[PDB]
Amino acid sequence: ALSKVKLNDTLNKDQLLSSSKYTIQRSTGDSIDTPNYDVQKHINKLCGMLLITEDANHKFTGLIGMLYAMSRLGREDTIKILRDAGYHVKANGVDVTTHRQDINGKEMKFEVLTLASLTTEIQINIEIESRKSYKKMLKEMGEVAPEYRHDSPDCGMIILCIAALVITKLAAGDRSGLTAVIRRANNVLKNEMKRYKGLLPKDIANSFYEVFEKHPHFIDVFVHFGIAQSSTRGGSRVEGIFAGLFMNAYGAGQVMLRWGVLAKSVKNIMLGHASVQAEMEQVVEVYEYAQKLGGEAGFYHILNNPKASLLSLTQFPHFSSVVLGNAAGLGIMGEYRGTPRNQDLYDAAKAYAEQLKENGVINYSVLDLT
Amino acid sequence: ALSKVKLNDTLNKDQLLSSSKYTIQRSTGDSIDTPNYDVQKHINKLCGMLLITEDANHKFTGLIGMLYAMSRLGREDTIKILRDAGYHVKANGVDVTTHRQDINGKEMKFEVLTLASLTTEIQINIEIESRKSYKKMLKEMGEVAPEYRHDSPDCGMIILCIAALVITKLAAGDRSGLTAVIRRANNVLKNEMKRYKGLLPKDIANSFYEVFEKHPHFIDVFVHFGIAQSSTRGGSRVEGIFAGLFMNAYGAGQVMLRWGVLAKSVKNIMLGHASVQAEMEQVVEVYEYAQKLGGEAGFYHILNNPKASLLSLTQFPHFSSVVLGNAAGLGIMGEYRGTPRNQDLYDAAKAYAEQLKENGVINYSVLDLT
RNA sequence: CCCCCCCCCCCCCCCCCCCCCCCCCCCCCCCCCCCCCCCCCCCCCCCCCCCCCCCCCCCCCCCCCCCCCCCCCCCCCCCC
Repeated sequence: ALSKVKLNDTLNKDQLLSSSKYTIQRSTGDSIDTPNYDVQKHINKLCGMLLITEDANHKFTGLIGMLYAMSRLGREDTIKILRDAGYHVKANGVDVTTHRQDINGKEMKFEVLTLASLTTEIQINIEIESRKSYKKMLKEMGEVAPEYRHDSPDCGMIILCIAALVITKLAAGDRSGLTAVIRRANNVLKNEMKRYKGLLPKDIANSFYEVFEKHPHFIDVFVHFGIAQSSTRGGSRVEGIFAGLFMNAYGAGQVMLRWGVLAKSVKNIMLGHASVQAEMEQVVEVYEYAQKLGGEAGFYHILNNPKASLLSLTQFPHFSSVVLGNAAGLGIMGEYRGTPRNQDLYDAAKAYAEQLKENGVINYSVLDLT
Repeated sequence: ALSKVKLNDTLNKDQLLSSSKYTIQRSTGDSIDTPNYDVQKHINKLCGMLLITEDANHKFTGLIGMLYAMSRLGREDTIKILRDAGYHVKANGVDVTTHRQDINGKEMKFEVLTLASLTTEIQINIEIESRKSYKKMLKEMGEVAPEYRHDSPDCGMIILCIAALVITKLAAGDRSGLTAVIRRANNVLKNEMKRYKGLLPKDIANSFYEVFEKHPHFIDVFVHFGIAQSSTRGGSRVEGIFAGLFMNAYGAGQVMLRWGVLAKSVKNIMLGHASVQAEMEQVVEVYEYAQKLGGEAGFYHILNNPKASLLSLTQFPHFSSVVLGNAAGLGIMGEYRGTPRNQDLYDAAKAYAEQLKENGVINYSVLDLT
């Protein structure tokens, strides 16, 4: 029969990669700091010091942010997530030791984490510069409140909030979203910026952009931290910020998949076009594949997953054009750097999409009027 | 087919968070006091001492309130709810020891709980100041009745009654409801304020506001206590008041969800508007998601649950406007700090909603008249 | 290379208390068993017999095209 001549390449390609006999393990490096729950409270203090510091140096805040995320996970878990990702990890412990150094003649004590990635010499400078800003703050308002100080439990998550904004715009993969990351960090997190002088969206976002670029394994650590953080029963409003901002990243690097359902929902006439209908057999395979993966496919582009290319609709020129045209006519895209392969289908879809959104008459058949 | 091009993001996002391989555990601190049933009666006495004290210092009453709630749960259960919430707990026992101290020269005995969070030095001062108010009360009325004294079993729940009022207005998350908490504590719980001089709604509410802010894990303990308290077969009228005041918190931080059903019930014409109907596919998903969760979604904003953002209708500008307008026209909102994204839909919905509530004619078809 | 060790607190015990006590042999009857009839077997009958190797042709496969991605967006706020 002619019904039998078929070949499910999409399912077979997945079967090949899923049943690999051998494994590659990428060079994570010489060592990774794996802090446990006992240090979490010290890192939150370190995160607070950077936040209270006016015009703070956020060169290490991307790294310090990851240390807080790993301390929340705990040494056992964060090692487990690195090994499950596919990395040989040389686990370095993290705890508190008292360092004595004579700054400006007078001998001073400092509680420092003995980290491999972060030197004890730069850790004291974060505390030194924070004490300067603290006494300046204390001189201005007399008594500093619990909100404005570094001891607040939000401090650690406040730094991870803009980390979730950075992870939201990692799909582009060229620090192009930085403008949107800062923009949202002013619309969102506005109360937090009032109570902390050193909440600099541009400076902190670039730090997280740097640490995710330099260390691709830490983006896997943050994503699985964010999912673990979002799996909790309840916390604070700042943790509610992080959870909401983190879930905005879900479905990044695959907007054409969502806009394709929109074109189907609004019933754009150019979907029924002949050349678009020729592709419909294969576009359903990727949508069914997206339905198969489920929640797993959300961070397939944020984490540069090999199977992220399978979710692409760009391989279908005609369907992509009408979907990208529908988005243009409804006026939801811009400045989206996706170009339609078929320009005629794009313009026709844009024209009909503009006609769909016109005027606004009341539909009385929807209501249960007697 | 074009019916297959779909993607249930709401269900897949839940599937991602529900199937997390790893877990985060937040720094609960150095230690938590986990009192058992044997101390419950001592804390009730301590709660009574604060209530009989005229112009009492309710600095520790928020913490003392949590200790009574945890004593009612019992060491085994309160440890279980902290671990299920996602917290590493260092359980400190709570029981009675006799402390001898010479106040004003004369050596005096005091039954004190050896708590970590509460010092033995401040515990005796609660008893000392209560004895002053007790003898002043005894001098005025001669013989103090069972209602006015600290030994009454209601004392512990009376302090937790305004804790339920604080939890009712935690959705705002900025002590803005304090005015309403004091207001309702005067309308309801009025008989209790007559029999206790130290029932200060403003002072006690601020104490619970402080302890929930400083310790986010205790708000999880109180919510699960209130549900466990509400699951009882029956009790006193004060316990009945607490159960009623606690269930008023159910559905906090999601009033737009309830007002949306009201607009559908009253049949506001602006629901059938074109731009509102475009959102109807996605607004049903969140209502069906709210129906899926059931009783679990009640305290999703009180407990700052990551999945609380999923219940938001604010993401839909047009539907939110007509729903917020319907509430304005019926005259049920105010001073609600929610602003409509679409002003024209809000005004049109408000206008029709005002026309719905006019006059009042008798409908004789409703009755079974022969 | 570096480096004594040690250091507190503390007899134990203490009360109350014999046990036992009654009633009661057992058994007793009836009753050998068996008994008859009866060897078994007997016939007929080797089996087999023919025909027949199998195989034989034709034929590498393959060859094109193609990263992906890029937008926007915390939530909440009343009353009871």
